[PDB]
This record gives sequence, structure tokens and C-alpha cells, in this order.
Amino acid sequence: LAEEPIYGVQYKLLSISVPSDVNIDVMKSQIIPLMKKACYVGLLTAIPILLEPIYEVDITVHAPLLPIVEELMKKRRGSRIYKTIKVAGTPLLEVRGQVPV
Amino acid sequence: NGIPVKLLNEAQGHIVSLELTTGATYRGKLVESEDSMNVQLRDVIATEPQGAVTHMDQIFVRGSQIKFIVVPDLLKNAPLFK
Amino acid sequence: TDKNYYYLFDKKSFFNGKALNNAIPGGPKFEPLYPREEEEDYNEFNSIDRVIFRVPIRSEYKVAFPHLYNSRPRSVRIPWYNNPVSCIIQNDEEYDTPALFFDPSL
Amino acid sequence: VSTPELKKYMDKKILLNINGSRKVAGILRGYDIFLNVVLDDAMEINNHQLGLQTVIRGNSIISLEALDA
Amino acid sequence: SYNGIGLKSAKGSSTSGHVQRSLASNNRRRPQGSQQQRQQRQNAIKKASIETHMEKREIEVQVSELRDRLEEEETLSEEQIDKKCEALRAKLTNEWQ
Amino acid sequence: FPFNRTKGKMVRAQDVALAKKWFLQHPDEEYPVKVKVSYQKLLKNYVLNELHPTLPTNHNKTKLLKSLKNTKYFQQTTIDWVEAGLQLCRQGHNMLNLLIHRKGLTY
RNA sequence: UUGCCUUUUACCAGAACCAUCCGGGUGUUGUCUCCAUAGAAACAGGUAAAGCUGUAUUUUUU
RNA sequence: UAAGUGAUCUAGAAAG
Ligand SMILES: [Mg+2]
Repeated sequence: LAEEPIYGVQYKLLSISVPSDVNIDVMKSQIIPLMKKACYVGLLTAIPILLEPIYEVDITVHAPLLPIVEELMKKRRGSRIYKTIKVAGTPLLEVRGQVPV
Repeated sequence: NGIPVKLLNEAQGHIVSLELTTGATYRGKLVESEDSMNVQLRDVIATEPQGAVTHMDQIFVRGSQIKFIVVPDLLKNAPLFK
Repeated sequence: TDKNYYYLFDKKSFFNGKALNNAIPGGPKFEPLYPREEEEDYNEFNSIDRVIFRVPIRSEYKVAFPHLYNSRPRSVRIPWYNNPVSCIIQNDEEYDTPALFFDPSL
Repeated sequence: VSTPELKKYMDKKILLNINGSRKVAGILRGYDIFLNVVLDDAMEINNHQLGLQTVIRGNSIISLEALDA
Repeated sequence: SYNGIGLKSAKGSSTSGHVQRSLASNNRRRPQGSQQQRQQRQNAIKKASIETHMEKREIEVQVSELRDRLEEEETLSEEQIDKKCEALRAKLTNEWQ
Repeated sequence: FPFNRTKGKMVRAQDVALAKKWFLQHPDEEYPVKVKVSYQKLLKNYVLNELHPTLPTNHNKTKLLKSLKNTKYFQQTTIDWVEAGLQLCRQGHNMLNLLIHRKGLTY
């Protein structure tokens, strides 16, 4: 897709078109490009999708600013406040999050 | 707490020498000590009052039966004293 | 009393802004250090063909990570990057009270 | 106060050098703060065995050289 | 200058250098729905528009199972397991034409 | 800083800044535009001062007054400040007249 | 280098070097002011008060 | 289901 690395994919061979004539220089070299091409084809077939990463976030707001944080999260595209952990004995609302990098 | 004991503890690691009430000198790497001088050593020689040496791997020694313990001169320099 | 309040109102931040000809909207503005030599010439770098615009890259972010978000920074000082200040002062004449925050579980 | 750290020597054969130029042998079973050894019995130093399991007093111990490394 | 948009410098300019962000900008941004009014229309206009391998896989699985069985129960020698495996393979082949 | 401590060196009344702090802070909201502008200006003034550090004289101990004192022609009193001011006004006035008259322009 | 500008001073605002200034310590002397005045005591150990340590049955001295 | 927050240069006197 992007000339960018592949992730979370299987590659099971189905058939290999190997000729009768065998030479070690071509056989290997040819395979080298060809394998990649095959992989690409497979990816194309399989309804490919880019995967972006997600930062796991921790914020440590005071108590009363959580709404602000929420708003901010909403404003960004991918975003998820998974849990707003209450940091005991303190004002802080250690809020775990996910935000795409 | 006993300052000689402390010194002994510090010497842990070093090639200490060790004579008993019986008069049988040992010389080797100090492993462990306690409040009472319950010494352990490693890779240690053992010479009797006669002079015949005998090598041995791991020896433990009880402080009551220990006479005196020779530490290397390095611990004279520092630092538990002051 | 909270030191973290002065985020992008530091002297350093101001200096950075001045360098980068980038007003933090609240704060001051100056003649640029360097004249904006607009001579990119439609190169293959920083083109709108190439880059993506999920973030708007606000000039708030410029003075916060000068060397990153701004390209060709010059005479730019490094800013601070701080801890939060939980400091509670009693205004009703009382003594050592967990008022504004919440108790432990156990 | 402190326990003798003989956990390395547990379940190993030890030459206990005891008072009056005497010796005892045996595998180490247990111990306490007074250094009273509890060990499975062996020969006294040609050589001859007495007892099944043995308990040696602390004061009598001159040394205890580890036979097994 | 704020977000790359303010006038470089207040001097020269011959003006305040004040910068109201426009409310046409918002309008410009927002017509995803307006695109649908057109985009949607466009979409509407163009809206209407192996078995052998599987068998092989199955066979392979069967073979693997056989091997596992052999490993489990009395097959330290290779010839036996190999023989049995071969037989299994043959059977599979027979089954699939 | 000011109150954190409970011992200090004395600064000049000149060298205290009571306005500074406000303008350093983020401005209080719902203020007029003019006020904001003023604040900005103040900040700019501050910032420039900060930026270009004018590090002072290593050598010169000898201030002006000290030199004067070292002569015989000056002597010193304790005076009410208003009186001093008045003197300055008068003396200053005299100076400006005297100079003017010397210049010849008596008109 | 800019800007108001079209002459300059007087200016705009940035830069780089530089200086001047209003101040600041620290140390050493010297002075000025205000308060003051003893040329010899420990050892043998007491009297009294201040600093730290102490509270026989296996590894120290029973 | 979501508009509408903020960026605000200046600034006069002499002689010619
Ligand atoms: Mg002329």
C-alpha cells in the first residue's frame, strides 16, 4: 500500500511455479522479487487496510477539568477515555486514554 | 556495636587470614560474618601447628574458637572508622 | 503559586516566539529576527501533495517543541516541561482537611 | 540474635571438626541460633559408624568443612 | 503571526495587523453534507455496481493429526508412522476423485 | 520569591516591581481591547529588557556623589525632601536663566 | 536590514558587536559613632552544673 | 446530533 511494513498477516503458500531447468543464481533471485509480489497480491485480495498505531495516554488532571479533557478528546479524531482512575488523597483524575499517534 | 566485628564484615570479599585456639592458620576469600564472628571462607588453605598445608573449598568457622583474623592493609585506609 | 501556569508565558517561550515570528496570541510580538525568504520553489519536501493534515500544527505547538514542529529554527532557546501542582489553601479558617479531593478506598 | 546462614550447606555432607582434635561426618539436616547442628549420622575419624541421626552441640564445634562443594 | 496566518509584522503594513478568523472559513470546511448533496447524488448515479486448495489443506491437517497420534502412541520408529501416514494420504486422494 | 523567604537584602524602591507581575501573568478575561494591547506592550518591553542583558561596570566604584564628597566644596546636611525639591527648582531655574543670559539672549 | 519618510536631527523596530549609566555585593584596611576595661587559668582529687554511655547456665568477662 | 471564542500598527519638535 505505502511501501510501509506489514502487520498481523499470515502467508500460506498455495502453489509454486518452479521450472524444470534449475540454476542457483536465477532460481533464488527470481524468488526474491517474486515472493514479495505474491505477498502484495495476497494483501490486495484480502481487503487490505492500513493500521495506524495508537498511543496509550495517561493524563492527570485535577477533579473539575475532566469535562475539558473530554471535549479535547472529542475534538481529536480517534480518541478514547477508557477509564478515569481516581488518584486517592489528591485532586488528580488519572485518566487512561487511547489516541492515534 | 562491635567495631572489630564491623571491620570483619567490611573485609568481606578480601583474602583474609584466620588462626584458631588450636593454632591452625587458614588464608582465603571471606564470604560471610555475623555479630558473633561466625566466619565463612572460599578457596582456602589450612596449615596446622606442624606446618603441613591442606587445601579446601568452603570452610565455616565459629568466633569462640577463632583466635584472631588478619585483614589486608587496604581497609586501614577507609571508611567505617571516621 | 502553581509554577505550571506559565506554560507558553515563560521568558524562554517569549524568546522562542520572537525568533520564530510566532505570536502566542495572548503574548507579545516583534519584528522577526530573520526575513521570511519565501523561496521554497515548489519542492518535493513540505508539499501539500505529500503531507497529511490531521493536526492543524498550531503556533502554540511551535514554541513548545521549537526544534521539532518549526523547521529552520534559529537562536531558539529551550523551554520547560513540567509537573502538576496539587496545592490546597483553606480560605474558611480551618486546619488540615481533605476538602477538594476524595478519600482512599481501604 | 542473627541466625547462622547455613542454607547453602543444607542437605550436604559436612566434615564437622569438633573439640579435642576429633571429627564428625554426615549430611546436614538442621540448625539454630546457638549453632547446634542436626545431621544424619556418619563415621568418626580407620573409620567406623555410630548412630542413625545425630545432634551436635554448638560449643564443641571448632569448624565445619564442606565435603560437597 | 499565529497559526501561519497573521501578517508577518505590524510595521510597514500601514494597518493594525489585527486578524479576525473568518466565518466563511467554517462554511468552507463544513460542506461534507453539501458534498453528499452532490457527492450523494454522484454515488446514487453510480450505485448499482479454491476448492482444490481447501481439499489439500484438509489432507495436510489429516496427515498432521495422524503424525500426532503416532507420536502419542507407539511410533518411535519412522517406517510405521510414515507407512500409516502414506496410507492416510492415499485414502484422502481416493476420496477426492 | 518575595515572601517565601524571611530574610533578605534590601532592594531600592525603584528596584521593586509591583506592576510587572500582573503583566507577566495571563491577562484577566473580559477586559477591553485597549487594556490587552497595553499588557502586550508591557510584556514586549519586559521581554526585550530580559533578552539583551546589559551587564554592568566591573571597574567603576567611583560614583558621582562620592567624588563630590571627596572634595572640600561640597558639604552635607539632612533636609526635608520638600525643601530639597524647592531648592532644586530654584537652583535649576537659576542655572537655566544664568546660562541663557550668558548666551546673550536675555529676551 | 527595516518603518514613518523623503533633507537632517529627533525618530520606527530588529540584528550584531560595543560602550555609558542607576545600582549590588563580597573581602581587606582605614576611619566616624555608641557601649566597655581582664594578663593568666588546668594537675592529687572533691563540691555543683552542663555534654555522651550503661542497665554468671553454648560465640567473648564467670 | 456539531455554527458564532479570542490576534487591534500608529501617536511629535526644531531647524531647513
Ligand atoms: Mg539651506
